[PDB]
Amino acid sequence: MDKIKQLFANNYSWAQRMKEENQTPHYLWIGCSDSRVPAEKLTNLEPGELFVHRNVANQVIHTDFNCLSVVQYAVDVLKIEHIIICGHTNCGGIHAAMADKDLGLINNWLLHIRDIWFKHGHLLGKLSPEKRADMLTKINVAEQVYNLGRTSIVKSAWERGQKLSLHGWVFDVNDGFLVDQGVMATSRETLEISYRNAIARLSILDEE
Amino acid sequence: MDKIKQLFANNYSWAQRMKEENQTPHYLWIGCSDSRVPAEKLTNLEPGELFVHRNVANQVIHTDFNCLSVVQYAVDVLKIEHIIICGHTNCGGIHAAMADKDLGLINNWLLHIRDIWFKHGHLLGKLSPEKRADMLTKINVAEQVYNLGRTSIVKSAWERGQKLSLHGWVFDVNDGFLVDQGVMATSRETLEISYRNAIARLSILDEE
Amino acid sequence: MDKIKQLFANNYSWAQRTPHYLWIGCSDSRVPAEKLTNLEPGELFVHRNVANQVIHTDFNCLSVVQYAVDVLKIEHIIICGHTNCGGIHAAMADKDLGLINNWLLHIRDIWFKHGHLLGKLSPEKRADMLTKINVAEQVYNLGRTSIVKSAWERGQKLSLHGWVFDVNDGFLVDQGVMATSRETLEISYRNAIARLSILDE
Amino acid sequence: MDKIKQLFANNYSWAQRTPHYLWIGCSDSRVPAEKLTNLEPGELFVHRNVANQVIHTDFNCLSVVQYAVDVLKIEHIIICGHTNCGGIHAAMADKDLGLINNWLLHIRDIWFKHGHLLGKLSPEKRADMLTKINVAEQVYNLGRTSIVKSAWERGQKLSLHGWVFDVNDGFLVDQGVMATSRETLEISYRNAIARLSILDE
Ligand SMILES: [Zn+2]
Ligand SMILES: [Zn+2]
Ligand SMILES: [Zn+2]
Ligand SMILES: [Zn+2]
Repeated sequence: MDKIKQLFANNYSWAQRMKEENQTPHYLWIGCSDSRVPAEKLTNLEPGELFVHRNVANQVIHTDFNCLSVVQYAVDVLKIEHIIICGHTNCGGIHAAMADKDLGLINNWLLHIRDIWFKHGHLLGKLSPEKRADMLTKINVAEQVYNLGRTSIVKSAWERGQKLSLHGWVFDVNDGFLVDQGVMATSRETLEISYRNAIARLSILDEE
Repeated sequence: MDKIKQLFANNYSWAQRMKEENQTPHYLWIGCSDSRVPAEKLTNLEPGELFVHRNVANQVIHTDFNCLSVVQYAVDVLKIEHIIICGHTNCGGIHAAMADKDLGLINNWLLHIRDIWFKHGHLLGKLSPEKRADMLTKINVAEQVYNLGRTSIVKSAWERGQKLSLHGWVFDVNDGFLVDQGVMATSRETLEISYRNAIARLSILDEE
Repeated sequence: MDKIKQLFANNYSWAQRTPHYLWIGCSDSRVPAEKLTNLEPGELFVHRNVANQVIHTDFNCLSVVQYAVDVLKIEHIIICGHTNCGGIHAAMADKDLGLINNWLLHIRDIWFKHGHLLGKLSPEKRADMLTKINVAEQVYNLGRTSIVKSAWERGQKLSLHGWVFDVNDGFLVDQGVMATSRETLEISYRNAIARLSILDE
Repeated sequence: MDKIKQLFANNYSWAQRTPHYLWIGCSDSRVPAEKLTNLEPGELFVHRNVANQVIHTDFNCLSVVQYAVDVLKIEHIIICGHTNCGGIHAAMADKDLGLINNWLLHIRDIWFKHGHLLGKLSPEKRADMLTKINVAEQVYNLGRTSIVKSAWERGQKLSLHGWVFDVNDGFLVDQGVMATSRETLEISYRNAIARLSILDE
């Protein structure tokens, strides 16, 4: 089929063109499989400085062997000092989590997002229906940071004095800016005050 | 810390610069977390046309919920027609699989590569030690295609008449070309003749 | 050694001297399901793990549910908790135990969910209250899997149960969440929590 | 219903009327480990799954091994196969069964590994030969996990066993792979396969 022939052609000419014209990783990036812009473009860094895992809806699920293997290898073997969870606006995973459809094996993966919805129902309830998905994309990032900070791998690193920070941002495609959701942890105590403040701030609604 | 401030700065100016100057996915790409060049650069395609999963040593393990969820969502929900496994030269995963070190949780993930080594030991044995890792990177791609073609998700798609092809390439950083290892499957019967021919071809060695 | 050498002797002298239920229990529990229920061998198809969990994304537990439901054609799935559960007590403590703590974070989330109720309770009875609440929550999880909802969708007969076995008196006690469809899952789950919230002196 | 309503009655009238081993068995098997070994309740810490597997990357089975080895401090791990195994027969057939076939591909790889041996054998005895070979291979897998090799490394006492329970005569039969260290794992694994390769008339 033509699409495969086109990759071979696109590849051959790209390599030829790069030649005509003319590394330790420092971050573990946990992003979404349906994110559109690659992390190296968005952050403008050189090849090799990101070690990358991508899964549906940028989740850190307590018992995933694939993501947890990557986090252990990055922290214990490669000695990386910053883990970043990046969500994004118009996320297909989040919309699929709020819809009522049965999609098969993938719905099982998305049930973790539905539990987060009910945790903040009284707030989201006194919000007009059409604004809820944007608030939930924000709250999901805050809860995944809270999850990463509770793993045995991260808590044990903090306990033995290893320097490690956790960050939770949203990539806003409408202006290309990364927006800080306010949960930033360098320890167990900072994880709690920071998580609690962020939710209280997120809970004062526009009177409209 | 400065590295985080530098991402914020790099992001703000990239977004400003893109503005100063100025989508259905078609492939599922299964590549390696330590690959250096992103798939969208290497293949020269526009944002959104690849749905992407990245794990250590580009594996399709029979029972991984993360990778299998992605493959089911791509095939059954998004209707993608081509799955590509891309290995690469100087792969850190493959070298870590051949070394004798205990690295922790990650070694468990790499035990699947060691089983492939023993399957082709008589060939690899009559090869000089220093050339074995390159032959194994090639043979791993051939065996992962063989694995993807045996999953319940792929065999059931073929059985119900859905068009789907599987490909196994190696990205050679030394010339930027993608090299076909010779296993290409559009059905169960083509998977077997093709896999068997490829191994027999890979087994005639340089007399030197 | 000795402990093993003995094992063979026991067996050697012991040798001289279609299942209808899928049972999901705890690796701790000491009385086998077969014993406390008094069933014939081969009647039960069995999975056991730490704190009797149905985690949304576990390939081991999910495979067993699909094989049971789709290939063997079983009509009842039972989740059984128990008092003095090691998994539960481990989840309420603050110790770090390694890889297993990750498996146990699912229980700690359930604790926060019912904090006001548990917080106007006496300290010495809170763990028993959590063991009861856990069972209610795992049945709620089993009823939300794609494998179980698809069987209901297509009209297959399947029922879900959540009980607590008390070692003290040996009696199974029904916790009140019982589902034969998605709507019965909601109503019984909600009624169950409200009853738990009426507290006695 | 009826089947359940009965279950409670049995239990209700039944109620009237530190573990030292980790046991990994098959979800099929019908005689509990506790019965065929004749041990006291609480002595065994139990995990059961389809075809008694130790897959390199299973979080459920690995969690249990770590909790058992690192927190409870158990010194023996036993893998038990059995004759007339449903998982094994399912792996040798060509049918598609759904999600479970993915779990079973690990057995089919083992079959190809010993094809010449099995190919100059009579068709009617090949499955029994594969059941024996599977047990040998899963012990070999358990002995290569990071959790088990790290315990050996640091000097902790731990032994691995691989047996086959024959329903016909009720006797456990040792398949010959027995490991107390990594070197004893290699030698006994190799000797075991060579014996299997001497065939009788
Ligand atoms: Zn997304
Ligand atoms: Zn690699
Ligand atoms: Zn328990
Ligand atoms: Zn069996």
